Amino acid sequence: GTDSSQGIPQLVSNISACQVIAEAVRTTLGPRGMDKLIVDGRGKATISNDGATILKLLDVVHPAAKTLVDIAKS
Amino acid sequence: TNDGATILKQMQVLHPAARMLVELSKAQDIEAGDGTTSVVIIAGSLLDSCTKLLQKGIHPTIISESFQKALEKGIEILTDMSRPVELSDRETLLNSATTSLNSKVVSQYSSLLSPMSVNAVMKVIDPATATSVDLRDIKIVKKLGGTIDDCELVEGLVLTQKVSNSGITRVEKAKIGLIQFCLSAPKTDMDNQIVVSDYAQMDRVLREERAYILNLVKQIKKTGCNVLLIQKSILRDALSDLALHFLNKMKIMVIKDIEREDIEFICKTIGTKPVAHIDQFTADMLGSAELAEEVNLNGSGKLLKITGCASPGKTVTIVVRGSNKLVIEEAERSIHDALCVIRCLVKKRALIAGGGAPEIELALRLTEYSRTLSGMESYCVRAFADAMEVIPSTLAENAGLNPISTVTELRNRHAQGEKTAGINVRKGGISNILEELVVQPLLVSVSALTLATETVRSILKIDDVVNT
Amino acid sequence: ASLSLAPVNIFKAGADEERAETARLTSFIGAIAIGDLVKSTLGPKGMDKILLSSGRDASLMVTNDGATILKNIGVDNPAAKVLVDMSRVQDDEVGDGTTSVTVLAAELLREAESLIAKKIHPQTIIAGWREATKAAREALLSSAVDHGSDEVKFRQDLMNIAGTTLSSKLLTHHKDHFTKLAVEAVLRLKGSGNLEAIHIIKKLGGSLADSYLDEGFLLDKKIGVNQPKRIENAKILIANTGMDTDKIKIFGSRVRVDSTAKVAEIEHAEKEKMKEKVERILKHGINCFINRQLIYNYPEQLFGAAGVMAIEHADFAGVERLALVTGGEIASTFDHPELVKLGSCKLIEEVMIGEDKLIHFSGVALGEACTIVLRGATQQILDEAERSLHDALCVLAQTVKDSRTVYGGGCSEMLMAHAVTQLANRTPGKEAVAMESYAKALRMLPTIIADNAGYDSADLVAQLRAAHSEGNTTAGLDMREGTIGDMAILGITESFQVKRQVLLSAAEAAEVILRVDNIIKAAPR
Amino acid sequence: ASMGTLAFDEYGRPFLIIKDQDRKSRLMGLEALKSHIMAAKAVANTMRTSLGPNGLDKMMVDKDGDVTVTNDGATILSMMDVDHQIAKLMVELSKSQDDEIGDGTTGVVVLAGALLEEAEQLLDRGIHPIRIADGYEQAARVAIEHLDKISDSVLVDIKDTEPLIQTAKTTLGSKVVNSCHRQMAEIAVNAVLTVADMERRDVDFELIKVEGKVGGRLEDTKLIKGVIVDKDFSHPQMPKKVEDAKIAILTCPFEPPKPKTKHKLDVTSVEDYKALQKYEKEKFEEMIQQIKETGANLAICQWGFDDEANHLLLQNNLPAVRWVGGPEIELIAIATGGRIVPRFSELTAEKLGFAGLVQEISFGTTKDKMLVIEQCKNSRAVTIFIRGGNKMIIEEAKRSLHDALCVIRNLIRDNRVVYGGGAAEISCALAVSQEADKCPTLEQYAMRAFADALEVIPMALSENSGMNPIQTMTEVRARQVKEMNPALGIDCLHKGTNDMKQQHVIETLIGKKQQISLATQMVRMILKIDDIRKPGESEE
Amino acid sequence: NSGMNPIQTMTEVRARQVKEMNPALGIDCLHKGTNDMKQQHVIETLIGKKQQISLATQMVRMILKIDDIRKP
Ligand SMILES: Nc1ncnc2c1ncn2[C@@H]1O[C@H](COP(=O)(O)OP(=O)(O)O)[C@@H](O)[C@H]1O
Ligand SMILES: Nc1ncnc2c1ncn2[C@@H]1O[C@H](COP(=O)(O)OP(=O)(O)O)[C@@H](O)[C@H]1O
Ligand SMILES: Nc1ncnc2c1ncn2[C@@H]1O[C@H](COP(=O)(O)OP(=O)(O)O)[C@@H](O)[C@H]1O
Repeated sequence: GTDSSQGIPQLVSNISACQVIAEAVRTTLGPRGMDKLIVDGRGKATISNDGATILKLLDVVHPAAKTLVDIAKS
Repeated sequence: TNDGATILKQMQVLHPAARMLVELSKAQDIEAGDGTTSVVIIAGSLLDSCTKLLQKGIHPTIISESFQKALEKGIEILTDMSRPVELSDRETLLNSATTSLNSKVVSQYSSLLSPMSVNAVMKVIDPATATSVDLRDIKIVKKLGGTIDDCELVEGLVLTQKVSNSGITRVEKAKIGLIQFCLSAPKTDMDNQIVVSDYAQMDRVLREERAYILNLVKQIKKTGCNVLLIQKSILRDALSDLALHFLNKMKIMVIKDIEREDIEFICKTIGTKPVAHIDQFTADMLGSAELAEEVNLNGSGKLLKITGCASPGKTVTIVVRGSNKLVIEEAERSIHDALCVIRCLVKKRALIAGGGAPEIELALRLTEYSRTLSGMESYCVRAFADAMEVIPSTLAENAGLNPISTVTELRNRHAQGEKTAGINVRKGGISNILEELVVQPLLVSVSALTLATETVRSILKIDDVVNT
Repeated sequence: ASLSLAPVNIFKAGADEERAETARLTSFIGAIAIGDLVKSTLGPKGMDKILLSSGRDASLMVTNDGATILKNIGVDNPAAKVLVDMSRVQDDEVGDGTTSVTVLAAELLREAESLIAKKIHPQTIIAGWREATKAAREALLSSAVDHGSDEVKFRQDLMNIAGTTLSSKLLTHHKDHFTKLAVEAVLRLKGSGNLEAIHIIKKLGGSLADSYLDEGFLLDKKIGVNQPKRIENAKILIANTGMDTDKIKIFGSRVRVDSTAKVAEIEHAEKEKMKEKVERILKHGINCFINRQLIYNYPEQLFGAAGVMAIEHADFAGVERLALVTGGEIASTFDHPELVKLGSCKLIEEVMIGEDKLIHFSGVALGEACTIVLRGATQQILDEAERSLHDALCVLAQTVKDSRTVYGGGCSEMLMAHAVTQLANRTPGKEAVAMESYAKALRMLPTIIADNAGYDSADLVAQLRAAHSEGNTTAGLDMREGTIGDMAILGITESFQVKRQVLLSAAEAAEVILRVDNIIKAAPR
Repeated sequence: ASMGTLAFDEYGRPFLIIKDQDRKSRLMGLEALKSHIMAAKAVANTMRTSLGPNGLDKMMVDKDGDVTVTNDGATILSMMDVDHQIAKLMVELSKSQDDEIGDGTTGVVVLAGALLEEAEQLLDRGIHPIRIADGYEQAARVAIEHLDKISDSVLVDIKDTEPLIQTAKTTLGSKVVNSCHRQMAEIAVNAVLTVADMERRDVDFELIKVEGKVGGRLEDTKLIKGVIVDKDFSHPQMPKKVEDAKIAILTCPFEPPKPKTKHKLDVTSVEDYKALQKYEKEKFEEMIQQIKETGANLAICQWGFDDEANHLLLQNNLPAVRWVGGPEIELIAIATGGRIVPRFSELTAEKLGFAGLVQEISFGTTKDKMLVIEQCKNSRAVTIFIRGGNKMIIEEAKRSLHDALCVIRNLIRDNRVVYGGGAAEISCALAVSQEADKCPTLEQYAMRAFADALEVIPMALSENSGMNPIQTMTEVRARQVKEMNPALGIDCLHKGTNDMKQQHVIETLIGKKQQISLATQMVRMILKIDDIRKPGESEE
Repeated sequence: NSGMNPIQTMTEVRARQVKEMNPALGIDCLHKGTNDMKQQHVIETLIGKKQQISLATQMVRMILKIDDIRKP
C-alpha cells in the first residue's frame, strides 16, 4: 500500500490493481488465444485456455482484485 | 619433574614427528626402564646430522643402509667393550642402582635406597634363576610432605579410602573381610512397586527390612569377622546408615568404595576371595594378623597401614613422601628406575661404565670405520659418529665445562688405553668413573641405539605428509 | 553450444558448467593430481607416506602401499573418485599392483590430455587404446609361464614373489627370513584360501628382527580372580551367552510386592537360578571357558570355587579363529553338555613378553590359523610392517590359486611396450599415435620406478629394449646397482594374473574416464 | 520489460504496481517466449552430444555428490536442476518416450531443439506462433506418412533372435560396452527369453533384476538363471553349500511373539519366577521342534533369530539366514513357488519353495561373500550378473542392458521397424521439402523450418564423429534421389559404405513416429506459452 | 651443475694424486676420458686462484669478527 490515502490515490491504486489483474487474462480471449502456465506451488502447472479457469488459480491479494474476481465468478 | 619419560608423555605438539618421538621414548622406557632422555637426545643428534647430510643432494635411502651398518658396528663395539657380571654380585647391583638414582633428586638419598631397592627386588621376585621381573608386585603410596627418611619398606597392604566407620580405630589382630554385596535394602533384578494400602503393611516393610539386615549382620559375625570391606558401587549404595550402625554397635570396621581392580592383587597377596553371595560365607576369608595401625603424617594425609601377614605373596609396598607432588613423583620414579635397572641386570648380564665413555668410544670407533669405508657410506658414518658424540657434550655441559676439551681428552685417553674414562661430576673433571660406580648394563644403551636408528630410518624414507 | 559463453546461466547458487576443454582439463587435472599424490611408492625405493587425520582425532599412520592413501583421502575431482573406486576394486582383487594400476591410469589420462591438445578425437584414442591393450594382453600371455606342478620350482617362485612384494616395503632388511616365514604361514593352511584366519599381534619395543611366527595362537584377554591362574591340558568351550544378570526376555513381566521379604525371596531365586546355570555350564567337563560378554561377581566367584577359568571379552573374530584352529563349537544352550564338541589343545600358557600379560596357545589341534609376532619401536612402523605382511599373504594366496607368472621389474613392462610399439608402427592413422602414447606411458612407469632410486632411466630403458629385441625376454632391470641383467636370476617374479588384472583395470578406467566430455553440477550443500 | 514499469503516477505521487517491483523483471509476451526458447536452446545444445555411436558421454554430480557417467540421454537429463517449467516439460517428454519405447530419447530432445532453432528466427521475422504451430503439425503428419511408407518388418518371435541379436548389438554400439557386443546381446536375449509372455503381454521385470558386483573382467559378465542373495550364514562351522534345497518362508522372529497392546505381568514369588522361566524354555522348545518338523533345507528369516535359536539350528544342521529384506522374500517365493507363512501355526512341509542350487561366492580377499541361487526347475526369476573394473562401469553396464532389453521389448511388441542412422532422417527431410514445394506458400516457411529441424540428426551424428557434415548430407541426398532407400545415411563407424542396411542397424518404426509426434506436440505447446513469474529481488 | 657423483670422483682423484702428483688431476666435465687437464688444456693463471684463496680467507676472518646487530 503506497499512497493508499483516503480519496483519489486509493482509487488510482485500485485501478492499477484492476489493470494488473486484467493483464494475466488479457491474452486468452477467443478460441485461438494463447494459454497460460504459471507456477502454483508444488509444480502442478495447469494448461487451461479458458480465462475463468485461469481466474480460479490466481493469487489475488489487492481488494480491487478480489472485488473484480467475485464479479467474474458470479 | 626431571626424568623425561613423564615430561614427554605429558606435553604434546600434535606434529607426527613429535608424537612418534614420544612413542619412541615410551618404548625405550618399556623395554629397559631408563635412557628415554638418552635415546631421544640420540635421535635429535642423528637428525641434526641428517639435515646436513640431506642438503648435500644425497638420496635418503643409501643413507638408511649406511645408518644400518653404523648401528650394527656400534652394537658390536658396545658388546665387545662391556664386561659381564654375576647374579651373586650384590656390589654390582648396588653400583647400578646408585648410578640410576644419581640422575634424580634423591641422588644423595642413594646409600639407603639402593640396598632398599635390591632387597625389595629379592623379596618380590625369584631370588635367582629367573628371566623376567614383575613390576606389578610393588605398589607405591605417594604422600605429600615428609622426607625420604620417612619412606618405609612395608610388606602388607594399605587402604587409601577413608574409614566410613568413624570412631573405630586400631582393631587389634584385625581380620580383613572383603564383601561385594551392597549393604542396603534388598532389591530384585526386576522392577518392583511397593504398594501400601494399610498402616500395618508399611510397618511390616521396614520391620522386615530391619530383620533381614540384622540376620545379615548375624551371619557376617557367624565366622567372627571384625573388619569389613565393601566394593565401590554407584548404582546402589555400597554402605547404608542402618548397616553401618548395626556393624558399629558390635564393633566391625567398615570401609567402602574399594576398587575392583585391587581385588586380584589382594587375592594374589593374601588370598581373601571376594564374596558375592551371603550363603557362601565360609572360613577361608581370614588368616593370621600382625599389625594394623592408622598412621598419620603430621596431619598431612590420612592412611590405613596394615602390615604383616602369614605366608603372603611376593608383593610389597612403598610409601613415598615429599613436600610437593613433583618431588614425590621424582622419588617414586627413581625407585621404579632402580627396579627396572635390576630387571635389566636379570637378563643379558653385560655391564659397561657409562658417563659418556661408551659414547666417546662409539664415536671414535665409528670414525675409524668411516675412514676404512668409501663412498657416501663413509660420509654418512662420519655424520653418525658426530651425532652420537652429543651425549658426552651434554654430560660435559650442564656444568659450564668445555665440551671440545672434554671430548678430545676422552678420545686421547681411550687411544692410550683408558677406554673407561668418563666425566667425574663430584671432582668436576675428566677421569675414569669406574671408581665412581657409574656403570650401566648392555641392554639399555643397546636398546636406545637400536630404537633411535630404527626411528631415524623410519622418518628417513618420507616424501610428503597429507591429512584426511 | 556451451553455457560458458551464454546470455544466461541456467543454474542455482554454486552450480556451473564450463567449456568442454576446460571441463576435461579440470577432471583430468584432478585425476593426475591424485595420481602423483599416490606416486613415489613404486619400486623397492618407494618413499613412505604419513596418513594423518586432519580432525581432532589426529590419527597418524605410515604406509608404503598407496591403496591405504586411496581408501582414506578426501575427494574433490569426480574422476579422482572413479580412480579410487577402481583402485579399491583392484585392491580387493589382489593385494599388489593397486598403486601400479592407479599410476598407469593417471599417466594414461595425462597423455590423453596431451594428445587431445595434439588435436585428436577421444573416440580415436579409445579405439587405438583398445587395439594396444589387446596387443599387450596377447604379448603378456605369450610370455606367461606357469611352474606350479614342480614343487621345488613352486617354492622358489613363492620365494621370488614374496621377496618382490617385500622389496617395495622397508622390510627388505629381513626380506629373506620374513619371506620363508610367510611362505610357511600360507602353506600352514593346507591349501585353504582364507586370510582372516592368519592373525597378528603388536608389541611395543624391541628390534624388527625379533619378529617371528607362532604356530599356535596368541591371546590377550585377562583371567579372573578367584579361579586358578594356570591350568593346562584342558578343554575349551566357546559360548554365545550374555552371562550377565540373566533375566526373563518377556517385556510385559513386572514385580508387584507389598514388603521386602518377597523382594529378598526374588533375589534369592535369581541367585539360585544363576547357580543352576553355573552348574549346567560346569556339567560340560570344562576348565578353560570362553565367553563373549561380561561376567559378573557371582558367576566368577562360583567359577573360582569350582576351579574353572572363564575367559570373557572374546570377540567374534577371536572365537572364529579359535574355533578354526582348535575345532571348538560355539554354543548358546547349555542343557546338553555332551552334544557340543569341546576344543582340544596341547599346551596353554600365559607368557610375559614386554610389560603385559598375554595368554599363549601351543600345540593347536587343527592348526588352521597362523599367529605372527611383530616387534617395533613405534606403532607406525608396526602397522606398516603388518600391512606389508598382509599384502605378502594376499599375493602368496593369489600365486597359490594360479601359478602363471611373468618377469616383472620393468621386464614384462618392456615386453608390453615393445609389442605395442611394433603394432603402432605397423598400423597407420591417429589410432597408432594414441596407442603409441599408451606405449610411452607404459615405458615411463618403470622409468619413474627406477628414478625413485635416483638412478638413470634412458640408458637402462634403451638397453633393455635392445636386449628384448634380440630376444632377451627374461632380461630385467636390477635395482641392486641400477643395472640390467637376467630378471629371473635376480629372484624377482610377478604373477601373470595380477599383471593382466592391472592392465585390464587401467584400460577400462582410462576408457570410461576419457569418454567424459563436459562437467555439469547440481546445487552443492 | 525490466525492473517493473516506470510511471510514478502522473501528478508526482509515488506509484505502486506489483509487490517487490523495485527489482522485479516482469516477463510477458514475445520476450518471454525468447527467454523460454533460449533456455530450451541451452538444454538441447548441452544434451545433444550423446547422439550416435561416436557420441560422447556426459557426467553429472548430483546434489548428494554422487557422480553419474551416462550415454542414454533420458537418464542423462533425468537428474537435471530444472528451473523453468519448459525444461520440466521436456523432462516429461523424455520420460514419456523412454517408458513408451526406451530408445531414441535423445532424438526427441535434439529434434525439438532444432525445431525451436528455426522457430526463433521465424519469430524474429515477426510471425505469430499459431500459423507456425499449424504448419509444424502439417509437417509432422507428412513425416509420419513418409515413415509409414518406408517401413520394413521382419520376424521377432522367441524362436529366432538373430535379428534381435543384431539390433541389440547396434543399440549397444553407442554405449561403451560395445567391446563384447555379441556376448552382451546373447546374454540379454537369453535373460529376456528365460521368462516371457509371447501373447502381447508384459514380461515380468520385477523378476528380472540387473545386478552385479565390481571386480573381474568385463567379458566375465554372465547370466544367472536364478536369485542372488546378499546375506551369508551366521556360523563358521555351518555348511556353506547345500543342493536341492527347500525354501522355508518365515515372516516371524524366532522369539515368542509379544502382545500388541500394552500389557503387565505380575511376577511376585519364587514360584512365579521359576514358572515364567520354564514357560519361556518350553516355548523355545516348541518353536524349535515346529521349525524342525517341516524338515526344510534352507530357512529364510525376515526378523532373524537370537543366539539360542542359532545354536539350535546349528545342532539340527538346518541351514538358515537372518534379516532378509521383504522384496527379496517376495522374489525368492515367486521364483521357488513358495507360499506365505505367517508363523509356526501355518508352518508345514507342503508350503515350501524349491531352490535348485545354492552356493557361496568368493571374490578374493574381501571377507564379504554372497549367496547365489539357481538351477530351479520352475525358476520364474532370472538375473544377469555383470563384472567391471569399478562401480561406474558397472552402472553403465546396468543401463546399457536396460536399454537393450527395452529395445527387445519394443521389438516383441511389434515387428514394424525401420533403419536409423540419419538415413530415415534424410528421407523425412526429403519428404518435408517435397511438401513445402507442393503446398500453400505462407506456411512453407514453417515447412522448411521443420525440414531443417529434422536435418539436425545427421548434423549431430557427423559433428560427434568429425566428418564433414554438409558434403555427406548433399551426397546422400543426391543418392537417395537416385534410389529411394531408408538405408542410405551416415557411416559413423567409418565402415566405408553408406548402405545402412548392410551394417545391420534396426530400430522400431513406432519409436520414430512417436518421436516425431511427441517433438511436434511439445514444440507446438511451447510456442503458445508466454507467461512466467519471477521475483528477481537479487537477495544478498 | 652436471650430475656426476661427488664422492667416488673425490676418491678416484686423490687415489690418482697419491699415485702421482700433477696440478691437473681433476674432474672430466665433458667426458674427455681422462681427469688430466693438461690433455684437455684447462689452463688458468696461478695469481687469480692465489688471490681467490687469500681474499676468501681474510674476508671470512673479518666477517667472523662481527657479532652485533641493533636494527630499530
Ligand atoms: N656420578 C656420575 N657421574 C657422571 N655421570 C653420571 C653419574 N651418575 C649418573 N651419570 C650418568 O647419567 C645418566 C642418566 O641416564 P638415565 O637414568 O637414562 O637418564 P633419565 O633418568 O633422565 O632417563 C647415566 O647414563 C650415567 O651415565
Ligand atoms: N626387486 C624389484 N625390482 C624391480 N621392481 C620391483 C621389485 N620389487 C617390487 N617391484 C615393483 O614395485 C612395485 C611396488 O609394489 P607395492 O608398492 O608393494 O604395491 P604396488 O604394486 O601397488 O605399487 C610392484 O608392483 C613391483 O612390480
Ligand atoms: N552403427 C551406427 N551407425 C550410424 N548411426 C547409428 C548406428 N547405431 C545407432 N545409430 C544412430 O544413433 C542414434 C542414437 O542411438 P543411441 O545413442 O544408441 O540411443 P538413443 O537413440 O536413445 O540416443 C540412433 O537414433 C541411431 O539411429
